[PDB]
Amino acid sequence: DIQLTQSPSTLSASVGDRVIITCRASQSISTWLAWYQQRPGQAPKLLIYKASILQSGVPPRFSGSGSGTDFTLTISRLQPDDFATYYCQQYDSDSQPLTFGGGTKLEIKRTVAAPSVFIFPPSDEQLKSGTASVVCLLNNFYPREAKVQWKVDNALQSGNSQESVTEQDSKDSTYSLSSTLTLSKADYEKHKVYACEVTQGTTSVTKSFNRGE
Amino acid sequence: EVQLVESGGGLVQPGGSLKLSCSASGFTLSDSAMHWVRQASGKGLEWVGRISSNVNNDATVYAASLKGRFTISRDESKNMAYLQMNSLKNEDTAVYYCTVVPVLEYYQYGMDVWGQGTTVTIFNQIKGPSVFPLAPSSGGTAALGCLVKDYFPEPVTVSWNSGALTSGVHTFPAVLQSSGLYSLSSVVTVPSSSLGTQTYICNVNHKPSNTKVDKKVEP
Amino acid sequence: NLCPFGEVFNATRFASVYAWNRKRISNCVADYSVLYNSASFSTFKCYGVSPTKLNDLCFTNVYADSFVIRGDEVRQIAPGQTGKIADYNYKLPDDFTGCVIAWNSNNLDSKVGGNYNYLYRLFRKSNLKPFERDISTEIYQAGSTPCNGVEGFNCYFPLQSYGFQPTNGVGYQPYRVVVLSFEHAPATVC
Ligand SMILES: *[C@@H]1O[C@H](CO)[C@@H](O)[C@H](O)[C@H]1NC(C)=O
Repeated sequence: DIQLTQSPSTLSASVGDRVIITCRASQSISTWLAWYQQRPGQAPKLLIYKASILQSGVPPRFSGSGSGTDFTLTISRLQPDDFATYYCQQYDSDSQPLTFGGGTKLEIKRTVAAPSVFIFPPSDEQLKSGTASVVCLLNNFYPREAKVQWKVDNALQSGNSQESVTEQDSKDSTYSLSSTLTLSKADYEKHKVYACEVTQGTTSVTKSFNRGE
Repeated sequence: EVQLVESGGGLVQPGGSLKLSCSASGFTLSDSAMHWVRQASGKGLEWVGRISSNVNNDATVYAASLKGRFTISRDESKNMAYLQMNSLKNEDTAVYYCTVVPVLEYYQYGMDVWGQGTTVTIFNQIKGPSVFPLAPSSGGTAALGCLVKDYFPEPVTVSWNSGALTSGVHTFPAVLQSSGLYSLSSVVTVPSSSLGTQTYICNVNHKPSNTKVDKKVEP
Repeated sequence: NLCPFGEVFNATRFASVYAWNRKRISNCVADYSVLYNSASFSTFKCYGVSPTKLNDLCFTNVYADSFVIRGDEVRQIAPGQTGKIADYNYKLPDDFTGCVIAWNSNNLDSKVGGNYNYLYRLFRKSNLKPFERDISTEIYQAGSTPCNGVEGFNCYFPLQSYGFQPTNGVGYQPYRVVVLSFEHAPATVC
């Protein structure tokens, strides 16, 4: 079998910059390599075939090269519609399996944006079921990298929280993150102060609320 | 006007069976080779198998990971291609694509015709979602939403005011909790002056359980 | 390693002209020109490389295309000419470096009432670019009125199935055509 490794897994760039994407193979495949692009919730388009020749209809800004084990996909000029995920595939024989790459998610670069932080106490409806859920919302921030921590009565909590992050917005290009802290109702009524701390670089913002208020 | 339509996906108990059908329109599927490609939620493309042309006697090759559970067939009378699956398990929960690409058959020029995909979901139990309100936190703008907890299997769709409110809405991807059920959040940012006047309703739909929940988020 | 030439020349079931077959040749030592002695091929014309010193050369890569034409279209498998076969089904570049082979298959691809399993494209909106395959069975729009997918007045099916009875002249007889194109790379084919 032959495994394809794409480097890097993800990178960021603005509009109109040259970007390289490398796809390395285990065994030498000669020139049987193809390139794909996949927009969210969409079927992949074929972009490059045989590692060098362009498909009919795709703009000339795309360019591919390589032979043997080293292959490259190049965008001479980035454009808003080319910001999606890319995959490399090898043909290499009519009798042995065919494989895809890990993918290369191409995202935009924008200005640093601070998140609007909100904290959400568990609803009285959920408390009657016996479980409390405290939610933390991080709205419209950039870069995606952030440190979210949970404090209960000024005690650092660990292992009882799950994080979800939205895909990058198509309008203002920012990210949104949710942090859900789950604990038993008996534990929720045992403590008073619940806080959510977000650390981005040299700044850390903490939103909190008092139980029963 | 060359199209590829697939069907047959749905809920499947682990270890069961399912058959998919990729119907060709505008051209004869028997002349070119047909490829089956699957992709899990948020994951990468995974090549499944390939059927050859009728001339090449319909050669079948499958991936090593799919040992003895997958079989590709076709029907020249109906101009359709088939995908057989046995011994199903969670690796197979993915979106399956039928595609006809003539270049991977070592030709020179061709066309990349693809299908729309058919979601195959493997479930052990069916559980409906519980919807709790995220009470507004109120300044100029406030944040409110709905928490969708303890449902299985995927997916759920959240709308606000039956689709009327869409600006400033962020519905997060589901997270698999330790209990094995999925959890999800959906939030919207609205002006704080409209909190007492405008009503806010979230609409959660869970097709596998045929459940639809409408929650009124109020201070 | 011997080459699987019998998988292409001696294949059981053969492709049409609008949907010509394809087979890639690599990683083998190939016995060219030994086929030249066999009496079945009525045409063995080669271009650029003489058909006698084929064994004394090696090429980075080889392409084989197999299909079935009729009679007076064997001269159409060549560079630099026009016609229904050349312009709508299979086109050859002017700078062609390879060979063209065709032989009679009277007892295989022909039946008394007619073998209607072999097709060819007779309608097309543009010419066939060199080395291109057309598979679209979409209805050709011959007039100003849109076809809208129903075939009728000024709306004709693009393909026509070869009539092909063995009792007709050999100008209509089966002629299975095998085309080899010769192009870094490993030892490749020798
Ligand atoms: C096809 O079969 C005949 C009879 O065995 C044989 O002589 C010929 O070499 C075969 N064709 C090829 C290309 O080997």
